[PDB]
Amino acid sequence: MILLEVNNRIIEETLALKFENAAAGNKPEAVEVTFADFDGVLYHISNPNGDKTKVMVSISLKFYKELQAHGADELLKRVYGSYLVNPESGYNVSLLYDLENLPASKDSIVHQAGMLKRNCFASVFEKYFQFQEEGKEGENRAVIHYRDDETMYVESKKDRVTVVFSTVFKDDDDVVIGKVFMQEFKEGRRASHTAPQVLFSHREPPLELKDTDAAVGDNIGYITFVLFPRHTNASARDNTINLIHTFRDYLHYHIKCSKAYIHTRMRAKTSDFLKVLNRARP
Amino acid sequence: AYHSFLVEPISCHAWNKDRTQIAICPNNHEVHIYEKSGNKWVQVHELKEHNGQVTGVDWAPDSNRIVTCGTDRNAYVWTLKGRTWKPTLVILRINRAARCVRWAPNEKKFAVGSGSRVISICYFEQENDWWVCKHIKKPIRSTVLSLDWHPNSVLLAAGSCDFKCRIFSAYIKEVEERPAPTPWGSKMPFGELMFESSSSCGWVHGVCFSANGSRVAWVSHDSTVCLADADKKMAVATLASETLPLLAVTFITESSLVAAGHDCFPVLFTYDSAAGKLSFGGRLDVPRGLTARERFQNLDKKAAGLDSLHKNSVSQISVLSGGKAKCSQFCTTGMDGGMSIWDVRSLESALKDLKIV
Amino acid sequence: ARFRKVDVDEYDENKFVDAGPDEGEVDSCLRQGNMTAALQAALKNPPINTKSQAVKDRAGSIVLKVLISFKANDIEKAVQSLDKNGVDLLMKYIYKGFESPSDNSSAVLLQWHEKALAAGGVGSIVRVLTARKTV
Amino acid sequence: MAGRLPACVVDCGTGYTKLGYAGNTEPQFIIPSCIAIKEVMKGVDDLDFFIGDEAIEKPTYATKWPIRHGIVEDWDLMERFMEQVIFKYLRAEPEDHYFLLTEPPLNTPENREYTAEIMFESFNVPGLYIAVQAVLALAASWTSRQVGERTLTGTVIDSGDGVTHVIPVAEGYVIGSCIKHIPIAGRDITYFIQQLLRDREVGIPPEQSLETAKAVKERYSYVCPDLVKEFNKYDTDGSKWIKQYTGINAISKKEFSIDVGYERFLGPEIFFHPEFANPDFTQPISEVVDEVIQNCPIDVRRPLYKNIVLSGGSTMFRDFGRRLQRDLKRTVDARLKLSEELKPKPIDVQVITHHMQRYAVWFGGSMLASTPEFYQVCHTKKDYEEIGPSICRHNPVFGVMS
Amino acid sequence: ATLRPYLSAVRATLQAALCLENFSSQVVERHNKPEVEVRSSKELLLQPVTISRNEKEKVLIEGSINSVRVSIAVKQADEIEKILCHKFMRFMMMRAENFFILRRKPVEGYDISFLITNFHTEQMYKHKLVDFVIHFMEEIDKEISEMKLSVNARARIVAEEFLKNF
Amino acid sequence: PAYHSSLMDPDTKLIGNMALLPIRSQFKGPAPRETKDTDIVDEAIYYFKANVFFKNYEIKNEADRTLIYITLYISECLKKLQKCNSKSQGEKEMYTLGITNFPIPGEPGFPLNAIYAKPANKQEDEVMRAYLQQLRQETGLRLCEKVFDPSKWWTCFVKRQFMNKSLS
Amino acid sequence: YAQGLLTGVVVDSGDGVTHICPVYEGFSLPHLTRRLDIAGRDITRYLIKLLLLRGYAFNHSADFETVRMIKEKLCYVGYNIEQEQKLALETTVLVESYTLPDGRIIKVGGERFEAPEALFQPHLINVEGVGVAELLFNTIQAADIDTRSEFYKHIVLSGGSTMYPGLPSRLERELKQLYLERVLKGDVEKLSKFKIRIEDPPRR
Ligand SMILES: Nc1ncnc2c1ncn2[C@@H]1O[C@H](COP(=O)(O)OP(=O)(O)O)[C@@H](O)[C@H]1O
Ligand SMILES: Nc1ncnc2c1ncn2[C@@H]1O[C@H](COP(=O)(O)OP(=O)(O)O)[C@@H](O)[C@H]1O
Ligand SMILES: [Ca+2]
Repeated sequence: MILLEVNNRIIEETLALKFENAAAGNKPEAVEVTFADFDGVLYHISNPNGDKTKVMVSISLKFYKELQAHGADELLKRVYGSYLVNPESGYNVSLLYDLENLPASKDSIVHQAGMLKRNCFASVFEKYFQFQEEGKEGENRAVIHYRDDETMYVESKKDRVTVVFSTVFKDDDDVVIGKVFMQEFKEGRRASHTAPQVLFSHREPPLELKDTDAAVGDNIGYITFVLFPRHTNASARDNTINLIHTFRDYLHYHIKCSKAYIHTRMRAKTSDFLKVLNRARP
Repeated sequence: AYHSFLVEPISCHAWNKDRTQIAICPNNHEVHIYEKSGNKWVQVHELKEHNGQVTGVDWAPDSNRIVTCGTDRNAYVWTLKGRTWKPTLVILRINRAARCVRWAPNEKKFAVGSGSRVISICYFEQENDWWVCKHIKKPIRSTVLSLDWHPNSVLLAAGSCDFKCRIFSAYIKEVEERPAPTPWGSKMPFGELMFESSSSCGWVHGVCFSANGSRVAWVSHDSTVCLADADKKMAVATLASETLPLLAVTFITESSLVAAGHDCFPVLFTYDSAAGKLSFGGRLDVPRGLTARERFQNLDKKAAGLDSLHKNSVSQISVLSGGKAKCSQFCTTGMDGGMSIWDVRSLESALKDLKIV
Repeated sequence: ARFRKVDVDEYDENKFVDAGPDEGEVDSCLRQGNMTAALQAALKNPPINTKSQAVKDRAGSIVLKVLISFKANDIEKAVQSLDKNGVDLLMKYIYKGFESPSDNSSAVLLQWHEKALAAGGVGSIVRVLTARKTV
Repeated sequence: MAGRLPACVVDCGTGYTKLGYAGNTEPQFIIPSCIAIKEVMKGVDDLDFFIGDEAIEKPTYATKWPIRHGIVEDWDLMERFMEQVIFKYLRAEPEDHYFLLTEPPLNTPENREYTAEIMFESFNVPGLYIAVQAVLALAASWTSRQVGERTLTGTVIDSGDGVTHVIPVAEGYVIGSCIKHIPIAGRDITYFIQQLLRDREVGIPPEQSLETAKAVKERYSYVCPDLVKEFNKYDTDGSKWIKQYTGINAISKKEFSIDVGYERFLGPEIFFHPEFANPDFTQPISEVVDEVIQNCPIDVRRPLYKNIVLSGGSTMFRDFGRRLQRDLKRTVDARLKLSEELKPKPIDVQVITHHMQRYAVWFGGSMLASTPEFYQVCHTKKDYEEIGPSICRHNPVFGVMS
Repeated sequence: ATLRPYLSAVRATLQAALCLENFSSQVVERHNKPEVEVRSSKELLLQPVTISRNEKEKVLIEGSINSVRVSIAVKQADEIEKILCHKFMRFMMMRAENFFILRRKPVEGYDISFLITNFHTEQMYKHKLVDFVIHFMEEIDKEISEMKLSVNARARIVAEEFLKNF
Repeated sequence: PAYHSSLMDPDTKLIGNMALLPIRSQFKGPAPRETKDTDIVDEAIYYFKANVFFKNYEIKNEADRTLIYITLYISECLKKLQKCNSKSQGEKEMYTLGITNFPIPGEPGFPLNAIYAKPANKQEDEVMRAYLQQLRQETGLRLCEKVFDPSKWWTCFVKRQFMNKSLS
Repeated sequence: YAQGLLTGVVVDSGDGVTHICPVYEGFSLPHLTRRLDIAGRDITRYLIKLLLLRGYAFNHSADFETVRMIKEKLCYVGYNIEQEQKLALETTVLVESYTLPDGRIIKVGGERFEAPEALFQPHLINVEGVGVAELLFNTIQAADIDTRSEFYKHIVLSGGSTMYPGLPSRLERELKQLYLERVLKGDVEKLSKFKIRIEDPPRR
């Protein structure tokens, strides 16, 4: 697995099992599940008021208000329609499935439910893609604190939309490994001349943000993605979003798997060394 | 002629009067005695008493008593009662590991060098019925690694980690007679320091007295072999080696020494009495014979990468026959667990260039 | 616990207890380009007895200055012009040199080690480790 | 750190791996402990692998089982396995979640360091705790209505597929020197039922003989009190004891139907009568438990008899515990008979059974990792960095006293 | 051009230093300790020597009557090599009990250290240990380079896989 | 453990070390006359399906030896009774196989010669041979009004050997 | 008696208790005699705790004998704890293998000298008072200022818990330290004249 998956398996598999049983005609079993997703996301699937014929799926994001100021509510409503109900206390968005009133094809809803998180992030990107497509420049950028100490900046310009990530490398040595990966992103057009341009700035943020309360420090790194109309138009929009909103975690995921790969190399070499050593015995 | 008794070290060894039995310590708290049966070796005895590793073993030829010392601070005299060896404790009065032990030629006393920076001279009393000892302390500053008695059973040579080779009087007027004068000195009261090497280099791993005792030799960790000549006002000949440190040395004539060590093979040294110079006589273990059987075996076949018999450091060497005046056969034991028997005349034949004495 | 802080061993009564070449003479040879000569002079009267590190680092530098001033292809011959005591002292100096790597001085010093080793054998190195009084 | 995010709980067994978040009653995923790879790695070949079910039938990949006898045998494979457990299934940002992993008793201290080297140095987790399976199984029994006092002193009867273990535990710490293994377990019950079906039923595709056996076992088997009286039931009223099992032929894609009878109670019986199937082992499980408890310290060989707990698929069998308690009590009583004859206070023998037995270990782990105490005993990233992986050698037991 | 000359000097020094023997403690009744570690008897310690290839690469060899300590300064050209080397040396030190001649920690100023005692020279051919140390120095440089190429190769594939999907 | 017989009595008679247990039968033989509703042949048949799986059997009474013999025989009857297409046909197989002379204690072929005492003289040899035959008769006669349905649940054991021994 | 002594101090440590019995040219002196509530059982118990922090959990009752055997075979007294700790943290020379009764092999290192340190630092195992050395010291200093030197140069160990390699050496160093601080008030100058020879008989 190179690219991170977009959908949440716990959600889909939980709803599928319940839908499969409601269709078979079995008495509904109670469901109570708490789980998470990347970036501080907390979920809750349960039976509101103990009614086993109802299954609620709720998501909690510490930064939901910021996404709300950028069309999150409207977008979630277009997608989920009547499945979207008043948010369960402690969460920002709640989907309610009536096991007694399910659609003929329970497939697209199970799929859309699995993308609750992704759909919560969707609007901020759509809003700024639209700006670029309407030549509306000068619009204040979106500032999303997707993690306690990380920030994403979205901004629309005349011919391009930029997404900036201010990420942290808790592990000091993870910065060094990260730079190797960032260098490759930087020269990426050498393999896809049409793909987004990618910049990287070690301790300091891009100059446009040097006047804001942006973070500075040895374990901080800034990555900028420059998206073009071919990526922000109505035809590529969704794929572009599924990719871009996973980037941050994609970078860190690969930094870690890389360290796991080096471990296998170290086991093989240390192992070989032990044989030579033992081979020195009479 | 090499034989492998084991693969771990032979810490120390000792042969009886007839060279019919060899006592070895296999990196243990024990001493195994091997006897030869036909052309094979057979273990006949197993002396278990020490509670630590055995570091020295010496066999008094006529009385047939074996003495041992170990890291357990103890020493034991073994007597053969019928078919089994029985140990008798000898309190050395030391608080550190014993390192070496040698019976005096007269078998009336034995000496133990230890980590207590002292040498314990032990003798028996036929009144209280046990062993006692006097300590030779000054001016020893470190662990005593080796000993060798002078033929008069009084003068005693010692090598220490304080980089010195010394000769002391171990005279015990309760078992022997006032000793006769020697070029080393006329005054030999107990503990008297007769001679002390001059140098602050290398632990002295081994010391040996020539057959008549007028010469003393020792090998140090700084890869030098030395010889002090009492007939030449105790002048000292020194020879610096181009190879690794020697750990054992012995005279094979009044003017020839054979030594071995970390290089893993015996070498010959000769002394020029007139020039007072030590010279490298060459390697003795060199990798087609004179006899039919030999020519056959020595013929090469078709087809531890070391070109020496021993595969690890040789730590001890002893004269098997011919004494130290005209040695004919000598023995080597080492950290590889091997024991090799070398024949002086064979070496002379196979090495036309060899020049002894 | 305060009483265990002091190392009483420091005062035990059973513990063991153990002026350089001519700067001008060397420079004179170097300037005239007589390398071998400069070396033999530099390997003279080493500070084996002075307890001063300054005097020792001085003899070391004079020696190092000569070794570095040598041409790779001329090291052998020079080394072969020394007697055994010379080679031992040389080796002791080559080792002293490794402790002060500079503008590739160790590249040539390794050439010196190679030749010094060929002349004095591993025995000469052993005597560097065994020295109580050294350069 | 005890925060808004629940800890991750991963229980890696020999056959299946249970994973999910602390607090939940069932695992969120239960997958085969296997990883399928391709077979000098370059680029990202190390990432081309699958795990669990996705890894069992993969046409162009070779299926490997990193775990044998409950212990990691291939660390490279275990490490990659964890990558998906975290980033693909749990979907947990590993730096925000404390982790609770499990280990069989007897797992070496070195292995704990190897495990920590992975969790802290590859995945940079903030906290790690390695709990021993048996202890968690004890903690799991605290859910039963039979117990009113929490305790980590008991006898754990763990039976998976390979071997069954009788593990005595005293105050949270397994008494390793007194463990005993039994050459009878899941695979022995399956192979046996296989023969019974062969010597009678026809239609079972010889290629799916094992499948059918393992299926019938966990769908119809159980433990009866008396073999003859039972054989007397199936024969007198066979119309209300003989069940049917229809299955799918592989090649023909056709449903064949066989009868299920005597094997129903004969399968599980081998626990109490090993001689039925194993020519080398003949100790009834009731005897082995007794033996183990008798070998333990005198002062603890009573709290043990009173708290016998079950864990593993092989203990799901209806009446397994009841039969175990009965037999063990007949033994212990018979013995104290010859003492009065040849008046020791009677021995209370109790075998606990509960609803969370299939995944007792993960359940216990999930319940313990969702408490404040868990966060106190876990070793932190900071402690790992300042003291070293040796701190993970010991994991303080908790959950009882307070 | 400077590799072989460097390793040759180091190999010869190792032969000189690896001439050990069993030595019971002189300071502690019935103890046996590696003198180069405890250093409680100055006369048992040999002169520390160094072999350097340049300002960065070097080997410190400390001998004593019954043990030798060997510390190596590994070549680290840039940051990725520095961190790979540190992780690799840490990796081996953690497994020191299996790699019985390794110190659990390097001597201050070095990346990795060995502690070879008389028991080791008694149980293994000393010339094979010397071979191992030299072999070790060469092989770690090679492994570090391969690790470096790996991280770069996987990084390129990772950047493309992501970029090519837009 | 295994299922044992409870028919042993202080007055029960012996033939070798096998219990000469009463059997409600008509066939000729030294078997005593049984007045009760159940005899050793009943027990053997009742406990068969269970006992056949055991490999170890403690002998507690001379009656157990008698029970063990009938048990081992029941299996034999199953061998034949298997390939039979009628209860009446099997009724003749039990008669035919009942008269067939199987080995007895003391002879090679008889498993368990270490457990069963052999006949001490010619009389015992004849009496024991007869008691055994009479048992093989009544047993085989009761085994038919069972195995047949007016059964694979009796045929399945055909491959199982009690104590891993066989009369064949 | 054995050593031909009439007056001296006997330090005795067994499986259950430690006594410091001073004796003057004839018989004991119950007034000076002292006791240390730390001995064999205590060290063995402590080893068990130490091995637990190492990943080996031995039951206190079920395995007591096994851990006792490990103690007798591998434990010893440290001379300079700071130096011992460095050998344990930085190297592996202290690590020894030990085969348990069931065949499993465990590795024992620093705990080898750590368990017996309890004798010198009771607090380590939650016991009050000073260590055996300090106790011995006080016992002697609290006696006839005329028979002191006689005592010091005649200290004799007895009992199973006194066989730990290095014990005699540790005692001496500790006493020398106690003397340098509490009898010479830092005057290192006159330490060399202080005589202490702790007899370690080959028949303890
Ligand atoms: N309900 C059940 N009744 C009896 N046996 C079962 C049941 N469920 C599972 N089993 C058996 O439990 C055993 C589980 O073995 P294993 O694959 O090792 O699982 P795990 O690794 O989780 O312990 C198998 O023999 C399986 O057939
Ligand atoms: N070699 C040894 N090193 C340390 N302790 C030992 C050794 N041998 C025995 N012990 C311990 O000494 C104690 C037994 O000594 P002993 O004097 O017989 O006890 P006691 O005097 O109370 O009967 C036990 O704790 C035993 O484990
Ligand atoms: Ca498990």
